[PDB]
Amino acid sequence: PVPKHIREALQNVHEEVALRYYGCGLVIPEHLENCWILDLGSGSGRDCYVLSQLVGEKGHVTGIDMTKGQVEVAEKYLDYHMEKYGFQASNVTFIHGYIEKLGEAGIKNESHDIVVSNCVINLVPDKQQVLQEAYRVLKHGGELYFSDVYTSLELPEEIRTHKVLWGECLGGALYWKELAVLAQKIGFCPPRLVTANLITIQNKELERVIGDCRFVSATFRLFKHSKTGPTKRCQVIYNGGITGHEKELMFDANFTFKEGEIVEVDEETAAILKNSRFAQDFLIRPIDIITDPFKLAEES
Amino acid sequence: PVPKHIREALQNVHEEVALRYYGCGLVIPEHLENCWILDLGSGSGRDCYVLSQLVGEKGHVTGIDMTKGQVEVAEKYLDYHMEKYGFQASNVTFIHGYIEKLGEAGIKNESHDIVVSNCVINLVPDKQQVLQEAYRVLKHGGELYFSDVYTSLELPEEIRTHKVLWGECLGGALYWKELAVLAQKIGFCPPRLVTANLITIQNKELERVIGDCRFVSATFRLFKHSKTGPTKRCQVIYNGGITGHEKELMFDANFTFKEGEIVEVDEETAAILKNSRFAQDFLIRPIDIITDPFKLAEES
Amino acid sequence: PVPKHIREALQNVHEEVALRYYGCGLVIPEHLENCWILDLGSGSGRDCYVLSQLVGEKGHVTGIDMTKGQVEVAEKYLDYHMEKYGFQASNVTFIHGYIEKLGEAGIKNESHDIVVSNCVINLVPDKQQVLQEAYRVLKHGGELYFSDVYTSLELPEEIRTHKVLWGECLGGALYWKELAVLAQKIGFCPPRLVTANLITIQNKELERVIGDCRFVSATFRLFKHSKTGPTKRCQVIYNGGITGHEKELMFDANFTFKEGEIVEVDEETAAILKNSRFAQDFLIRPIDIITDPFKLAEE
Amino acid sequence: PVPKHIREALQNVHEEVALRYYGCGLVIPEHLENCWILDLGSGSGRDCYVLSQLVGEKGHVTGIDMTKGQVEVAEKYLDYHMEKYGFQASNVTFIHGYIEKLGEAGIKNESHDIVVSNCVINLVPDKQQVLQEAYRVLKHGGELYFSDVYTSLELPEEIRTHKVLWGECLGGALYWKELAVLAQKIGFCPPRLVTANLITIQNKELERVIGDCRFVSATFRLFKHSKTGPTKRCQVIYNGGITGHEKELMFDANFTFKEGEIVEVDEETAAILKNSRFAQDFLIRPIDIITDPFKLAEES
Repeated sequence: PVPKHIREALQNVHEEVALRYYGCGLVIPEHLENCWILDLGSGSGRDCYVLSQLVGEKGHVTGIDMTKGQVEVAEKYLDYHMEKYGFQASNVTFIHGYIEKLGEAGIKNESHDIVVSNCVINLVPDKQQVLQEAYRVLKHGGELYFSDVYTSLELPEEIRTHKVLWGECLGGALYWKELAVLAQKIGFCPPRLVTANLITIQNKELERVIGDCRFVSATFRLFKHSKTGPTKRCQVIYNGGITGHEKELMFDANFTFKEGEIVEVDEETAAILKNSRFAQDFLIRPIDIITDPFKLAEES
Repeated sequence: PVPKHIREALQNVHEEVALRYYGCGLVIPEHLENCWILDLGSGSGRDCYVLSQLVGEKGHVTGIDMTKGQVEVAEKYLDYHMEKYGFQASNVTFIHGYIEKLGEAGIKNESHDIVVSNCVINLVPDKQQVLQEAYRVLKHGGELYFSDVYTSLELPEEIRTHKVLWGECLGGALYWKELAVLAQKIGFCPPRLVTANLITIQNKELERVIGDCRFVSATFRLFKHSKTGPTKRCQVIYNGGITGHEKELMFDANFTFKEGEIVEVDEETAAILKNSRFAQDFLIRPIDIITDPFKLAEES
Repeated sequence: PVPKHIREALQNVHEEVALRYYGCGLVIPEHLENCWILDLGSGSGRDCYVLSQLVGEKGHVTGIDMTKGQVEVAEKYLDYHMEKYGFQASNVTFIHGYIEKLGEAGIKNESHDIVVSNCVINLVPDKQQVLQEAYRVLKHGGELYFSDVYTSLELPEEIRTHKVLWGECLGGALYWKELAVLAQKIGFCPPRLVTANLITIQNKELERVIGDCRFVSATFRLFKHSKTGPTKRCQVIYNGGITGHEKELMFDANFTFKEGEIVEVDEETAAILKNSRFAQDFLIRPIDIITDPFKLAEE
Repeated sequence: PVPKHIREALQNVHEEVALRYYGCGLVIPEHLENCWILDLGSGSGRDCYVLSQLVGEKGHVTGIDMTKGQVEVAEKYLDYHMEKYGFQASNVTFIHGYIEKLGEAGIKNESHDIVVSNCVINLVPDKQQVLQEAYRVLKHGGELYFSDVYTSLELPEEIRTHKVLWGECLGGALYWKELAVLAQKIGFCPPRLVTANLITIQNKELERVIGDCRFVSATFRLFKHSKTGPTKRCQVIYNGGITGHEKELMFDANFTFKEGEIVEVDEETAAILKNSRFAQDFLIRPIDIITDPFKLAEES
């Protein structure tokens, strides 16, 4: 259920901007205030104008789109939305750039707390290069938070190069076990699976070509942090004050943290909570795991 | 049949320049006025001096040649042709540079509406790198428009490295199915096959080495554009005012658009016509496909 | 046995700094005075503040850490340690940078006599790129001097990508024969094996996954130098005045050089001693080899 | 037989410089006057001080060495040799740099007529990268002129990585058929084999490891030029005035050009003679080939 403050931030984008929106919906994590957020694939501007309010004036939203005309349209509405939001200065910059070349875009290393994306981004050929660029621009303790399509089996290249597959936007889908490998080699913590929904294939020829392989739309959090010291298992208590998730914080599909409850967490979950922006939101004292997005999706 | 205005632009290059022309003939698309056109392999200057007239003074022609002496000769004749054409300032720039390194040449991203080439360019070892540079320098809705040699079968490397093959300028030829793969991975729309002529092999040793493989000279349009929104199937009417193609526009080997006729077109053809410079030339309302250049050439 | 001057340099780092130390211990070569030393993975600052004293004010220590907060903490204590050491100006610089990109860090080519590392560095995926950057920043005759984990057999990628393996910090371990290959292709002399200790595997799933493969922690010196001329076999005499190794210099596991003794050495060892900073420490006149770290550790 | 002017240029290097020479001997092409010559692996300076005289003051010698101390020694003697040679200013520059990174060395594209090397250069792991840098810094019509070790058979990787092989400086040797492949892909004309001498192996273990494979030391000219137009087969007459090769010019092992004789040459040889600096030395009118260095060496 879309928390109210997000619903209302949506209602407050200029209707022209919202009219021009191509996408799958906001894929957006929790606790956004004061953050620097990079929006991969900013399009005509809607998500960034949502985030502008959600991070407030101490925060910043950078949007990057490969289409100069989109960037021009988005920038048309900067002053409108900065006025409507009562902001003395703009907290949103739009860049024309290619997402696998964030450096050429001008985005510095460790400059953003969070990276989110429009689902058009799942239609690169090269996912690894995107993850490397996201990792480079992410601050310590920041997260890549994003939805994409994965496959149940490792498809042969000849099937991934197939015109039918690319016709259904299932081009570039990773075998799901591949995501963790990429994170391991790039420097991310293991992917936190949050949610997963099976994709039904209406296409008859595609039904033939893929075989027993299935497809899933799934959301993962990828955290960037460093091991400054030994970590023990820890207990955490959610203090209950993240906007729109006061009562409980569904962090991933293994951990829902209900306000005030004492939860024991593994070394990595604890490192993530300690090193991220969530640390302000938990009391952390020292002293059945789903990963497979198809089992997750099957169990609804 | 060479449209008159092209014939006459040819007649108007300084006879010295035209004398020094090594090539296969003008491979040149329609509707050139006001465009920025990059000529890969400008040689001594003829094609660029043709294009200078065809785009007019609001337009620009950049030529790039790997041979400094060619560039010097071409530039010798800038003022001659700018006078003859009645242009206030020059609309052509000549660059000494290698075509797989257009960045080092100084050509910016999204700076040219069209990229064409001299057939010497089909004699790179690395076609993909050339296509990546053409994609990068091309504006949104622009086209790479070019002729090259393709093969009917995937030749082994031991045959593509053969000195006989390279002796007939058939070195670097792609297996024709490869072109679409490269476009898919680089960011181009699917190649529009325009025309195709089988190459006869007079060489007896080559007859031996290639076997049942055949070779074709074929022209493709590769468009660069982005998916800002859903596209439906559309109808288009050609308004009939492209210089030299008033009565009808042969866009590719699947679509000839006769003036005033209502043609239903697929989602991609419509995206190309909507996003390119051809949009000015069509009324577009929302409402048997040859790809194989050897089938195309056989049917003449 | 830790030479006294190192022990005392350790005792003289601010207790806060030393408190924050994650690592395997100082892996540090001999004859450090006046040198420029790069510390890969400087952490919160301890090793660099040790080296600051060991190289003295004519020398320099650069530390590089991928974690900006570590760099900030380390730099908090620059003035404390420069005062305590009686140094007119600082001889340590701390950089926030990633070790496989020393160029972007700002470290010039041939700017450092020695490169050492924290064992967290053995947890890169890409060892070769690290070695290329160490070769580039190293002066002629300088050394990469470092400890890491190697394997007795070439593990498949199936197994190196395994979450158990990476869980024990044995991710990224090279098959030991690979080290010399990398040095050959990068420009290093052959690795000098110094010491080696077998790693015991307490993990029961890992016991199953690796099979008959074993793991070793081993220290190698990799020297960078160029062949300006023919080299003969040579004799060398250690003059006996390297701080903390007066009596004898254990150079590697094939050569311990006792003060005053005349030792015949091969062309390669002689080139290294001639072209390095050890040349000041030997008289060099022109006239059974262990390489395998598992044989070394077994003995 | 070493032409006198080379012998005398050697005698005129400061004996200190000549004392410090590690190498295989001058590998140096003909007609050097006024040229820009890059010396890969300049060492302590001897070859460059030879070339300084051979090109004269209108020419230039750049030497590049990976060892800063060598560069310092070489530069110690600049003024000595510039005085002795009666030159108004220095015509040699010494650079500390790595030969596979001539760009970082500061050597511009198309800046040198000729590239020669010290045989230590044959001890890179990466020959192709060296050839790419030599192609890039070479002017149109210039030549890479160099001696190296090649093998009669394609050795497996495990044997090329062998510490015995690398112990005899036979590390990095190419299979001889590989040289032409690299030239084809880089942009060089086919290698001109000039001379070849078999290497005898007096190592017992190496005798075991390589098997039936043999090794040869061989000299090739690699020319860089572009195809500005059709080339016919041609006749050439050597005008007989190249210093030290007045009576005849042994160009390669297929062509010795005796003064005044009329020789018919193939399209490629003619392009090379037309586009190089040798053109001044021939009258060129438009009107049994050894390649295998082991057959060449066997026939002495």
